[PDB]
Amino acid sequence: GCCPPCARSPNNECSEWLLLWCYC
Repeated sequence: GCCPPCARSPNNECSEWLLLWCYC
């Protein structure tokens, strides 16, 4: 479902792969 707030963390570039975890 909707990934935990990961992309809001500038230190955590997870936003790259996070798109597979969530898009909502």
